[PDB]
Amino acid sequence: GVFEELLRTSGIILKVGEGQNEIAVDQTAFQKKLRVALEKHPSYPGVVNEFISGLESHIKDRSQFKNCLLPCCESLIKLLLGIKILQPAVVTLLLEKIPEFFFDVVGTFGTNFPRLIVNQFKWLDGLLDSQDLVKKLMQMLSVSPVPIQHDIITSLPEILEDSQQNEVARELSCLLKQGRRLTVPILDALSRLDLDAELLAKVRQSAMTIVPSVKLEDLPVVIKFILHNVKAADAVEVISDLRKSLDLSSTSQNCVKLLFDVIKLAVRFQKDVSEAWIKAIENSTSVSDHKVLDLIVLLLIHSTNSKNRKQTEKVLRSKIRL
Amino acid sequence: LVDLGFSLMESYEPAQQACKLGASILLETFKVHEPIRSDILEQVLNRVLTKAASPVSHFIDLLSNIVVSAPLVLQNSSSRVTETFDNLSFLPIDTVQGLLRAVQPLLKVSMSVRDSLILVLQKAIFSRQLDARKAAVAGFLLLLRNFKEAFCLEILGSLRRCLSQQADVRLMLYEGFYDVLRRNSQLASSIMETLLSQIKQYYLPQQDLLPPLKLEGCIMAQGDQIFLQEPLAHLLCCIQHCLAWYKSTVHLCKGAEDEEEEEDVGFEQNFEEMLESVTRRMIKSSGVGVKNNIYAIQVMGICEVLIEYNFKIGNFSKNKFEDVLGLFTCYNKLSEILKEKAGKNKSTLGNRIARSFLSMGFVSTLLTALFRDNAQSHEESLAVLRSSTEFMRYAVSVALQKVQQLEEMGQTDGPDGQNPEKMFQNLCKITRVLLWRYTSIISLLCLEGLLRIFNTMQQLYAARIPQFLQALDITDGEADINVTEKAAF
Repeated sequence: GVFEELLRTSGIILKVGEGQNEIAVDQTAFQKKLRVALEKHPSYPGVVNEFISGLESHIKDRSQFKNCLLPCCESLIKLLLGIKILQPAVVTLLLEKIPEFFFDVVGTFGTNFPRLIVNQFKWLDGLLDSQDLVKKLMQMLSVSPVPIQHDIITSLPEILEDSQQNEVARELSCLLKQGRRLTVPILDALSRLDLDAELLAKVRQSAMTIVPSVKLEDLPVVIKFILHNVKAADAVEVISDLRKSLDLSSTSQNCVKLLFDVIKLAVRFQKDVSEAWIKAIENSTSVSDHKVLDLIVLLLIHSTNSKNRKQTEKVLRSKIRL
Repeated sequence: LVDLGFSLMESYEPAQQACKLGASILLETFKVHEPIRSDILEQVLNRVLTKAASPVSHFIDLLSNIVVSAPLVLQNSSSRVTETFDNLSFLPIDTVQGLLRAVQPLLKVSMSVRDSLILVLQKAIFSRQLDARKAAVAGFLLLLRNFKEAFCLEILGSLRRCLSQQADVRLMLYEGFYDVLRRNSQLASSIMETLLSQIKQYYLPQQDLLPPLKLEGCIMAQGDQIFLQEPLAHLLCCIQHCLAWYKSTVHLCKGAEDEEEEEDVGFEQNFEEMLESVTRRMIKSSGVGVKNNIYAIQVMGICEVLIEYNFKIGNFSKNKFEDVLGLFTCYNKLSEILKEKAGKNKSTLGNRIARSFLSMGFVSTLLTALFRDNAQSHEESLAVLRSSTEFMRYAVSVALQKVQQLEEMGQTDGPDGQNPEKMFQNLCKITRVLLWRYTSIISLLCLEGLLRIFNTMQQLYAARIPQFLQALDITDGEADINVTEKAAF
């Protein structure tokens, strides 16, 4: 194997066996040395393919995937994609690995190749194509399972470059306009892309539509996002809407409790949630809008944070006598 | 009582004595009667982890002492915390540190504390992630919890992307590079190369450039245009102690790895090359000030980090001493926007004008070798510079000021300069060597550090009056009366 000799003389020692391969050279050394002293190979415009084909001839046995994948500075993949002369040709040999490695029955034993093969890109500092990464990536999210979806949308904050934010968020908001396996993941990944002043209220109003038909547990998560950045003068209407949506309890011992949990964590942690979550039921059920949840909340606010004795009082008095 | 504590020993405001008392009621009540204090601790945590800035001192010390006196008081009861911990991303600049430190007792217990801490912080880094993600990344790293497949070198990378955010993130990643090193054993190549990239952008690469470096000639550490990048001196001061780090700083020789086979090449071959450079080239946003004392202050500290590099790089030989003479000529040349000096009078403040100095044993080595107490064979250079007489009796304000702060504000800033014993031993060596040439011969120096050595050796720390009171005694040092013969002598 001519590629094998080129590698071994390049220094990073053979990685044979299930054990982690050992490359005893300087890291910056091993990279600079190999990526210079390959350039004077005979077909200096024509060796790259003949070698990388050996690379794929080395990409067969899955354990070699691990020793390919595993840590050792970075990985022989995860640094070996630093030589810019290979710098645009590595991602293409790799990123197509995720489909055919997305077939078998994957469980709790560990070797989630779709974990590793897309966990390596994060934190990259020099990689050639700035757009083509996210480009191939989005359609790479085309038809995988729900697990592969959790993966590819999992590392979006770091592996994705910091260029096309509003465009990345553009694909995002409609990828999560109305869905089923994108309340946990895609509902979280909104924190990583520090989106602009524009698409924000779009994200916000796009929130409430999933919420009145949200899933079993994710009312905890949906709740955190609803009041997360809601703070501001533009909150109280946020509270009116939030009240109108949520509005009554069906089960969920842990569910009703945790809903009280989030409501209490926010009940004394944000700035104006005190004035608001009261005010939205505090003048705004002219007709039968008072409900269970909108009453039980009267005590949490009225005996949780000690500034609200006289506050919970006159509210309870009017809305009882009237 | 427990109500008396939580509602006096905070809110009470002698007045300082009153609060000091209230510590007793709350703490003692936590002491004796064993069933009724679990709600005491929960009153405390959220009394002092959600408020305005005054709640650092009283309640912060009280939480420190409570948890610290807590012999595993939460050591199987930590369920208020795991939802306290997330609240912290809006606290002030100083409070987030002390919260981390105080809980640092409890962190040693169980992965249910830590496996949730790491997450409720990590999420901060991908997004806005203010100093708090840093105070925390380093605190977990600069701790034994850092010990123990090692993928957390990831977050070790996460900083390395942080390294360009602002100035503040710059200064932070710097100031703790040392300690993170000093604990850190494997994680050496990374701190090395990471620095090399920050400094590979500094200086004209080819020799013969008119300025080896410029106020805008070193690239930067974090920013560099309108918000100083890593301060040129700072970017280098990290470079210096870290430079001492590979062999003799983090690893004394790194014989196994870091200095193994003259490893210096990687972490500092380019270093030492740049070293001899930044000296030899010493021939030759900031309107007036920031330009001078930060950009050309990178030269101020250029001679700062220089004095270390040269005059500890082997400074028996007369070459490096001639060089130090040069650099101080340059620094004194810089003293044009004002003037500056040494120390020669009472030191209940420090010295007359200044900023950061060299290291923390530097007042020691320089003050006790070229300030008297150093007669021997190779006295040539030590006379040559010894005949400075403007660049020694000005080079003592550095020691007079390191001391006139390093007990006026709690912990004086230099690498390995908080742990109170290593504040101590130096705190005494400076005093003896001040004496034996202010009691054996710009002249009131090693004995106008005396108002200062004393007031801030006794009032800001008393439990050691017997330990250090005898120490001034020539060659010795039982009590104020027991060592009264020493006290009378």
